[PDB]
Amino acid sequence: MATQEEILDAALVSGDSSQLTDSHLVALRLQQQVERIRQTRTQLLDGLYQNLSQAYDPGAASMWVLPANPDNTLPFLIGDKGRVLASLSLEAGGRGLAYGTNVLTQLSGTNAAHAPLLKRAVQWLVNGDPGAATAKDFKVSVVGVDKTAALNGLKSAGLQPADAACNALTDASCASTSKLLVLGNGASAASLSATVRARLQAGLPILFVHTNGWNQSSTGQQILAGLGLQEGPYGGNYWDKDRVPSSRTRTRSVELGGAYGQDPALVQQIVDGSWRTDYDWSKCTSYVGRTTCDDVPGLSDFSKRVDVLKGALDAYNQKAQNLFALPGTTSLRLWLLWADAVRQNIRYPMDKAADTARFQETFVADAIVGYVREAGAAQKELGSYAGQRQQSMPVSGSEETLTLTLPSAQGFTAIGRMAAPGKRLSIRIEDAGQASLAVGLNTQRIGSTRLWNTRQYDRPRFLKSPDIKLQANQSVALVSPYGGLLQLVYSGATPGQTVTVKVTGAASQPFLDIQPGEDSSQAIADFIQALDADKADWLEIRSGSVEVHAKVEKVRGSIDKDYGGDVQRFIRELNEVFIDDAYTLAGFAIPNQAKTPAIQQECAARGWDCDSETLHKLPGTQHINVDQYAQCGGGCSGNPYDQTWGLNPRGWGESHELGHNLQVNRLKVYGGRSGEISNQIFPLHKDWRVLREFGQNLDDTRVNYRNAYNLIVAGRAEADPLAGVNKRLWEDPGTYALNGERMAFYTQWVHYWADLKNDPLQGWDIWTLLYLHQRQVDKSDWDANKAALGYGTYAQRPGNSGDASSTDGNDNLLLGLSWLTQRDQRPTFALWGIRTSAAAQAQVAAYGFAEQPAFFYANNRTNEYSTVKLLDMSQGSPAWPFPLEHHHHHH
Ligand SMILES: [Zn+2]
Repeated sequence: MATQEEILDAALVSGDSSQLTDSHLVALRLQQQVERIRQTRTQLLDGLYQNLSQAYDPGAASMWVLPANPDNTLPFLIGDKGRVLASLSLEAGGRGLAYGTNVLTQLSGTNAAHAPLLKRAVQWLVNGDPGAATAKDFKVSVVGVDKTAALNGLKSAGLQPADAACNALTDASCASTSKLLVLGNGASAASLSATVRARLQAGLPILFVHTNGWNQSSTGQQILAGLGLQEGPYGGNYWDKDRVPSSRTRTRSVELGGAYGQDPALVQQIVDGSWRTDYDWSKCTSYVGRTTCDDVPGLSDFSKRVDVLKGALDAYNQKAQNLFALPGTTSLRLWLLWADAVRQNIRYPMDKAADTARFQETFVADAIVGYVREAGAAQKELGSYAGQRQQSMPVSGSEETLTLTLPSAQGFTAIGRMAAPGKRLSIRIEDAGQASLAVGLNTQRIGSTRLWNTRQYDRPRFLKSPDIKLQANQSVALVSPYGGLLQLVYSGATPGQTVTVKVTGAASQPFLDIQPGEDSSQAIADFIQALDADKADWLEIRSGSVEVHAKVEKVRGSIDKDYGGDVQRFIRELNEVFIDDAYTLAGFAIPNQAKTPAIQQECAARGWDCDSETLHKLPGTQHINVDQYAQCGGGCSGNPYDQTWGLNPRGWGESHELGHNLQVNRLKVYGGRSGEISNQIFPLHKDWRVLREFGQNLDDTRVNYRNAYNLIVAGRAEADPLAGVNKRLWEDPGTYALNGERMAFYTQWVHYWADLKNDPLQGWDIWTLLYLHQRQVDKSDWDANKAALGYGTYAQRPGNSGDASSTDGNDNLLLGLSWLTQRDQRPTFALWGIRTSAAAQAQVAAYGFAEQPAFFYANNRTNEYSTVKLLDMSQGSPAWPFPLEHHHHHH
């Protein structure tokens, strides 16, 4: 029925791009509109400038003042370095001008040359025409900046203003009689932004001067917002000292101001299809399978122009502003609808050489997504991100209420619902306390769109939305073209607080929400049933301080591969063998889980606090993304950390990487030298557990006892035996240097503790105890607790350096280990080439323990401790006591 022309016109009002498919049509309209704006700008600027001097130097002590909506705001003065030093506003049908410094008191000094242009700008403010004289004694209200100095400035520019002698900012009758309001940052008013806007809308011209030099100003920001302008970033003009030179021409300033925050060349390119056919892709590089193209000539400049558009639209997304409910946003509306229209046409996969036109146009459209609206369109093809299930997910007509717990002060947490593609969702938050909140969609890192890899432009570049700010008790309506996992983004929260999320129009992905310390068997059954229905492409799991955001087919693949399709057993292992294993090893205070009897008892014997939230609360969330692609490689560090293989509760990588989140500097030998070592206790512990509890032998050659021994025996023969071992074991700075040999130091203490306790099952408690000890060392009141912690001799809390040249880690390890074992461990530290400070050595001497003579635990397997052998290193070095497993040695 309706033509595309008709669909476009209605879409411009409503934001409803559902039926809009002709991108070329929208693009012609955008071209006309961008040309309207350039014509309107250039006539205004040309009228302002004429052949007057363009010289304007605001100095280092000044601020940049930027436009926002390109249809109604624009630069006035752009320096040679491209910084906007003053801007013009026609917002709300008004007239305003804003400068980054108080130019009015410089019109007889540094900026005498600017005075004639300033007079034309005032004529434009007062009369709407830069060549129309002001009346003699025209009434000017000056508020928030020195009145006499401002009025004298205007006089020295050849104007004849008279003091209005009333306040046109705060008094609406004064406004109606006044010809101009001049504002500075000393102003007082109720609802300053709205008040400025009201005056502007009513037809009072406004001239703002920034009065705080290179300092930012909240009052300044609020005035600018009322004008529809933007305070520049921190530091102002302090570094660049940008200025407009005397040599600047009318033509050039008209061109720069007409072009600012506009891209007619891009719009033409779109309209004509003139996408670049000859990028030199040979200049792309690849790194562990990911191709990037930063050095392809021309490409960065193009990508940065597309970033401008993305940044301009995302500024509205972030503040929860609906462009279609804001008057005079036509250019931006047209960009948004153009990109929605492209999205009806996208087809995957694309390749950077084979499909230059579709690839480049998509590259642009993907950058332009308006989330805050009452209606919109789904992208037709979701490629490697999702498919028909995501597209068809049902949504709730009624409002659902969700209670979320924030585990730390800052981060994000899964809400447990999705936006469905093209479907309006409404959301709000209540009972936030002092937490600052936003909503976001999806968790993908941008490297997981592999668009520069051959034929892998197969999903949107920006699956994760901007963070959309929320206010207590105010609803926001969203439509996403992709659908997505809703996240609650938070800062300034109180660990353990809750937030109430009310949402209407959301879909319900399979979501497993383990309730801390409560029975979960119903939640699991409900999750399994949701998976069985197979109505989603994405699922989430929240289990303790871990949240998993996962493509269903990837998780299904892991369950099918390693669990024979048994979703229950997979979940149990994920919760227990993976997650709980790690958090319990690190000794955190886990709801409704007591410490084991041996840990309980040792904590009482040491008289320690091993249970308070104050000291041992669970840390903030570690997120895991499971997807077809990762930020880097086939999996990548971070938070979230990314992986593409699935999700393996028994995996080495999963626990190694979780282990990074749980590292602490005071348990690292030589700082960064243990940056890939001290986290290894997590996967090692898990493998020890897996071999015992399941009979499966994983990664059984990780701990290189044999070569650690070789290096120790060779090193200790040197004149300085500690330095000799240090050189051989800890000196190499390579990321995974001597990884297996350094790990063997960490396990020494496990075998020692098992022997000391006379219980082969207790060995790993030493690491849980050191963790407990360290968090007290880190946060307990020093004078009151140092004796219990074995730090009696220290006037102050030790340092927390992670540097390889620091002894902070070595020292605390030496003290914790000596104190817990109740033996002086200096001789085994020396054996391993590990130096400690004089302070720490004195503390160990203070304990008055018997030395533990140097010792070394040797094994020819990592996971099976029953064969470990204890070597006395105190008088010499015995021969390595093992053959190699399943090996034929030389006769
Ligand atoms: Zn690592």
